[PDB]
Amino acid sequence: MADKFAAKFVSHKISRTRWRPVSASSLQQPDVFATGSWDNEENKVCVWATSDFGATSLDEEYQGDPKQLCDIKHPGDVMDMQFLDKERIVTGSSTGTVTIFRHHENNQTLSVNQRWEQAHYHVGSNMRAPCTAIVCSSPEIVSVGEDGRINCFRAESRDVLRTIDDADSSTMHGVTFLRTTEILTVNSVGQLKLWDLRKQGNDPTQIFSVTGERVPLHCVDRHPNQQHVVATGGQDGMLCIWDVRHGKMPMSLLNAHEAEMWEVHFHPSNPDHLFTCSEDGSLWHWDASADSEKPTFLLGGRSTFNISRSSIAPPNANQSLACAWLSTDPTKGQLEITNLLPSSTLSVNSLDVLGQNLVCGTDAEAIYVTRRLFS
Amino acid sequence: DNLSIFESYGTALMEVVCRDACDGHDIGRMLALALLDRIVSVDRQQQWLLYLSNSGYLKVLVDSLAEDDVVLRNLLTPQPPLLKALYIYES
Amino acid sequence: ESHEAFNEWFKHINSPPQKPTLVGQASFTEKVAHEHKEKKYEMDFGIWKGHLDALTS
Amino acid sequence: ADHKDLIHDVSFDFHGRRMATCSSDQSVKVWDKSENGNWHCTASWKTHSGSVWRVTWAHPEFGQVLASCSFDRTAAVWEEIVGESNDKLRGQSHWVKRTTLVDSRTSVTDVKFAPKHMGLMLATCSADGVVRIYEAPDVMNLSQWSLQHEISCKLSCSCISWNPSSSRAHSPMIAVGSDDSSPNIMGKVQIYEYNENTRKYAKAETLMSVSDPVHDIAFAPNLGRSFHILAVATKDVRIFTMKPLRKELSSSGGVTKFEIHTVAQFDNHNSQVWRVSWNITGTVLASSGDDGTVRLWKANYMDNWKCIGVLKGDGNPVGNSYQGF
Amino acid sequence: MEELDVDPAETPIPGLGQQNRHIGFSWGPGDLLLYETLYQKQGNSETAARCPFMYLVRSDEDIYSPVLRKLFNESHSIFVGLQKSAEEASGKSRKAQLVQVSRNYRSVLRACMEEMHTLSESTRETAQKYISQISILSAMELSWNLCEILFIESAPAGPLLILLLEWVRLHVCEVDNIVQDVLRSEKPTEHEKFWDGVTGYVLQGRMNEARQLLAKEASTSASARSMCRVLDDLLKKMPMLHTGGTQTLTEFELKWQHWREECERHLQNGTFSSNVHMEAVCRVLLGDEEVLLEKRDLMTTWYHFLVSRLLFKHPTVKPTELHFYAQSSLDMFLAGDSCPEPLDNILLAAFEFDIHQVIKEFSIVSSNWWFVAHLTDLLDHCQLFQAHNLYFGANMREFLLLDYASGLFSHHSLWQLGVDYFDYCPNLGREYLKLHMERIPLSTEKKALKALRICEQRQMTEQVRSICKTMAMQSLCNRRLGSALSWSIRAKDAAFATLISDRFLKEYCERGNFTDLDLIDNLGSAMLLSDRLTFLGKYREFHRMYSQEQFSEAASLLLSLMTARIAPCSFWLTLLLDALPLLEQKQVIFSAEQTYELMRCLEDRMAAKLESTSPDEIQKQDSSIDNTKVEMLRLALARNLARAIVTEGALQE
Amino acid sequence: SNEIPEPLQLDFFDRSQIEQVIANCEHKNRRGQTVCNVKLLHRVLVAEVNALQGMAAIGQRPLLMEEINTILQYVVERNKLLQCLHAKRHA
Repeated sequence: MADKFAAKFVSHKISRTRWRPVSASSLQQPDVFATGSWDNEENKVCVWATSDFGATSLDEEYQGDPKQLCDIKHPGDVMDMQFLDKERIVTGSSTGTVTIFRHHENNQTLSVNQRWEQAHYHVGSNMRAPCTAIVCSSPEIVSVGEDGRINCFRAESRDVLRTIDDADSSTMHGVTFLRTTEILTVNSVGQLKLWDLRKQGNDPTQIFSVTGERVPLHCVDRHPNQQHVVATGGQDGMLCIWDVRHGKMPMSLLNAHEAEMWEVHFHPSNPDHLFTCSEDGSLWHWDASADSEKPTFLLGGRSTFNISRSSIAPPNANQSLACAWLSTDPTKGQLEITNLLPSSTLSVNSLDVLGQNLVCGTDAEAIYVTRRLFS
Repeated sequence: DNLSIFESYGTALMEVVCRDACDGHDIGRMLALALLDRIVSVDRQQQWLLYLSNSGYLKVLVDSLAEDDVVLRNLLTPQPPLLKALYIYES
Repeated sequence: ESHEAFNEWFKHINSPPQKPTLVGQASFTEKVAHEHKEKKYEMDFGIWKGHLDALTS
Repeated sequence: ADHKDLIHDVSFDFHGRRMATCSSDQSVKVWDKSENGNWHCTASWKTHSGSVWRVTWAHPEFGQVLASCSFDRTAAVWEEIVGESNDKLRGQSHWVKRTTLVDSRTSVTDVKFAPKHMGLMLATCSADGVVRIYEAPDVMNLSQWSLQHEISCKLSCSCISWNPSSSRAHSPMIAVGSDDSSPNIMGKVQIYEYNENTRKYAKAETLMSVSDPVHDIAFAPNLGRSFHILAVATKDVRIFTMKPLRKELSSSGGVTKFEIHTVAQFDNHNSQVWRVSWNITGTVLASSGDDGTVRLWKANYMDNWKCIGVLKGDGNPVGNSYQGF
Repeated sequence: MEELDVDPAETPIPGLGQQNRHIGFSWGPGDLLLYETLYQKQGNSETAARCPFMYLVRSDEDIYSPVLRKLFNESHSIFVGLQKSAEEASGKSRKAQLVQVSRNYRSVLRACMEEMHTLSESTRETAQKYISQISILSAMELSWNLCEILFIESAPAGPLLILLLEWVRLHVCEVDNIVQDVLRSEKPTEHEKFWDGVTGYVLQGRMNEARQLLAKEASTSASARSMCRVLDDLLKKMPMLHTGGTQTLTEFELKWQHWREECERHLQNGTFSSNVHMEAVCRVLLGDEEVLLEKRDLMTTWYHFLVSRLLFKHPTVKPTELHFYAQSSLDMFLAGDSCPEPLDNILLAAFEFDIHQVIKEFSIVSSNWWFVAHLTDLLDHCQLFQAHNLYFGANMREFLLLDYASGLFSHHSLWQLGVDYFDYCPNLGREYLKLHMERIPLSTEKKALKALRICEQRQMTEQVRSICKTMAMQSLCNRRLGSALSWSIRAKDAAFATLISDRFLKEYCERGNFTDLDLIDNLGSAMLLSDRLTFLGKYREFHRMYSQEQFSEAASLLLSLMTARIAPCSFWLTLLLDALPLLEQKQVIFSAEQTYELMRCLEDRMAAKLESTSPDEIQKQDSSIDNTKVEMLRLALARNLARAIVTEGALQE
Repeated sequence: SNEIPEPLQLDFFDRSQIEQVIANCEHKNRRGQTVCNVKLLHRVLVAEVNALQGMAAIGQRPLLMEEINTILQYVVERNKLLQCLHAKRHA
């Protein structure tokens, strides 16, 4: 059952649907994905395979219905995850258990490759906290929790390989990599804090905040083309454009949306594409990095579209753009917004794009997969 | 009627004619100037004057008279170059 | 509305049906490519025929 | 004991993450740069019986493979065999001498792999004035070598070097400088290119104006430039420009029209200039002499090559600077 | 443009004058690694688990300084904006972009110096390095505005001089501190530096505050009150520009001369004289070189000397006389025991207006090339040249882009920038990108992915092939079989496909199970590119179609694959083995001819297997009992052949 | 007319890369234009397609051949639309 999108009803509250990485790979597009269930009776991690719509060469056709290959119990809820490789998945648990599973495309089962039954406790009272955010950078894995501590693990380690402690408890929302050795997080108050993974100890290494326009920040990602460029989604729906590797003050604050920003991700095979979800259930397609190809309808800032080369025009004096660092108002940083879909189902909480392929999960226990209108 | 069609063409057409008269070629400059003169001799609506005033073409044109001065100062010397510069200044 | 529907239906029916597209193969790879072609043809003919029959009904 | 008395050769991996030292101590030490820093002796073992002359490494695009040569008339090929792989635990990686090409009755004078883009070959030169050219027909066996070629150099081999190929019509070549220092032999470097027409090497060039015992030769990276550049460190500093004019379509490897030019000449070392090394683009020069001094070189707005720095190994280097004119 | 001879690119090591060892190095992608080797002497090494010392020799040290990476990041960002603009327009629009981006860069600059001042105030040991960086960057900004004004705007006389004074003041804030120190004194009027601060204000074009202080002086001193009133009146009637639709320099110099005459007449009348300060001021107003040179303290700089000389004798200056005046200013401000300075020569060359020598000078002085590249691209937009280039190779731009980019490449994130630098190299950045992406030691697959898309945008197939092969081999070394599979299908090399397909075949022999079966089922038409995968796919196909009992198509596929003669010797084993259920057919619909070709190929492969073992022998351990199975199976076959033929003959009834 | 050629839909090939090679390899013919000859074209094609791989293409060698031929008629009809133009101009 698909219209412009694979619609899969699994009757399980969808928490995680991430491609067992196949985009930018082989001569075959993604068709294998890993699923993590939340608030379902069997809190579980599954492998699933989706088939191409219609009938193609030697691929046993199929009009739809992606199928589970294997399932395994995950104690507690299943919140955060990253593919350590195609064959290893890293998952957090509410019980303080962080599990890397070695899953198999050969026999279709998951095996407990590694399990940290204990991790991530705030320093000052040594209270346990759940693993709030996770991001893998092979071989390193960087995790944070609402304790405010940071844990750097390796795939094969059983101990906390590196721990950045803190005496100031902070509830974060999302994490990303500034460099190979640098991590950044959003904070539930609109703060972006930086720590050196090679410098350890209590109290945040550095804290920075949105200036003038202040909303709590719920998501962060480094831009693929520029990791120093960082995007953060917030509670209001305001978007901040950053050029940050040591920065403190945002150089673009644009009040875009009026609903909380769950997640926005860069298209990996097209970082000029960005995909955006909202709490109401609506979705948005962005086609721009520092330019404009789509329009935008509620974004702040100045300027739309781009000037063309070749001069056939009256003799004009045109001025270069102003010093954006001299102001704290919505200005350039345009990345466009297109309402390809207003709310259609229950609140969408997770979306992902790998290559020209997109997947997302809703509170309707439904998975929606798209492949066009951006490819 | 044709004045109405001119103004229907509006900014783009007279943009074209202004650029062609300012940087075009001598013969084409004469053609454009004659066209403009006969059109203006019957125009009573002055869209052309308004637009050329708005666009600052007068500014670049008057600043081009500084180049006219220098070229004519060259022309006053013995064995002057060809009369095309004189024709340009005349136009 | 009936005339509009008749025109749509008539253009659709006068559209020739989908073709399986096979010419006698001499190599195994040719049979395999035929396999591909019949996959495509079976989807395309099925969808086109379903819409055709909806229209005519 | 080992490597603590003298270093006979030091070799690095491609792109640079690993190092190794071989000495006259008959043992080899292999060192690995952790990407977190610091150099760690990762293994060491005996490979031959003479003073281990050189080690050269097969491409990482071709495995962690070492090729070592000495005063042994023989050349050993060691492979890194991984104990355990595939997730949990990595077993002790071990060195298996794949085969020793024993083709020598004199000093084994150089060993060097080929560029990979035509396929990877291996060339070994001996003090016999002979070079041997093997390729692996087997793309799966690491002990297989078929000897495609041998050239009798008529001059005792000292240094050999591959010709970079980056064109759909370029066929590779070999330059050879000879440690011979007899003052009656004129031209110590010879040039042999694979004449494709005969499907075998034909001598492309031999260059006069050479009489010194050759210690180092350095090719230009091919790039889009048709012309090529050579640097020579024997006892002097020589640099040559070689423009390909045109070649006979059937005798290309036999006859070559090179506009050959003694373009840069620096005798400033005052000793046996052992070595020349170039930028990764082959655009900055480092030259080493027998006096423990190294000179650094840039070519100017007019391509003119100049000593941009002097470092003493027998003294303290000249100071650093960023304020000239 | 002259010869450029320099010295080593790293700190000399005293231990080299202490030990006399040989030195070795390593060409990295952006660093040269230096180490101590034992030659020129023997014995006494340091190798047990560590190097004696490894040095990361780097001519581009500036990238390893803390705030400087901020500089360089924001620099290339503005660079991106600049080139996005620079391909589209020319003339007045180009000028406006250039001027305002000049302010953008200088804004980032003094921002940087602000944070680095906060650095220097906090740390005193590194305060010296911070001071040196402040000085060099301040010189960068000064020459930056200088070249901006005198080319990027190239404004006529008039606003030229106002901007000259503004730029002088922006670098000279001594006057405010002097005035504050004067206000500190209990008696401001009696202060020696009180009049010096007044002169500072009048030099800075601050006549309003100058007259404010002169009012206090006039109120304090009854005799000097008339003097101050006359001076204030003169400063109020400063001649200015005269524009009746176009600014007139003629009336300008005429009224300035008349003003000079009026000052002289005031002094002669005595309402502007009789005081040492007022007489000195009038002499300076008329232009008095020895008084200025005595006041060399309040100027402190020969460019301020030059601007004062022009302001007070030649307010309308031309480039034809700027050089004369600069020469005079330099000579008179260096006539003392003051030796020249490199920046003094830099400014002299800048006033000489020789692009070649000045680019030479900044190439020498600049430890790195962001500044020289920026000024270069700006003057390129300005089009000052006559089609000049390096004549050493490519243009200056490509040179600086390469060096700067390689320096960046030294760093695990900074590599990306060179891509964007060479996004404007028409024919060469491709190959530089090559060179460097075979200098990189890839260990991060995501970085590999970014490089993958980078190559995607310009369709470099061959680099993709190389990198995919290398990473597939890394995967197989880690026994990451599926990952190597992925890299291989990216590489489109069916050789490796078949090679690891043999892994699949023999592991299937060993374990009896389909491996990556999910990957196998859905590969598409690429099967027709690899026979071993062709085998595996047809094998799974058969397992299925038999499992649902389509024996006719089973036989079709089998006959096709045998007459394809697929699979190696140890696997024509299985090819033979496959016929068993067809033997098991207790009811058949196949034609007599079908049975013919079936059995035909059966013994055909039989003889072929006899010879594949050895061309006259067999040596495989399986064959003997397998041969026994051969006899029993052909027994069953022939009996069923009688059965099939009697059925078919009765089928004709 | 205002006719235009049918786009090529090359499956083994990257049309950008083919047209790059075409622009690089076209030569001045004796009709007054820089165009590569059909023979040179086709065997350059065969050479370049053979330059890489060769495992199972053996069976697809037909498809290679018809696609080469089809690109041949593409350039043929490009020429066919071309020659008319100049004699149109003369007429």
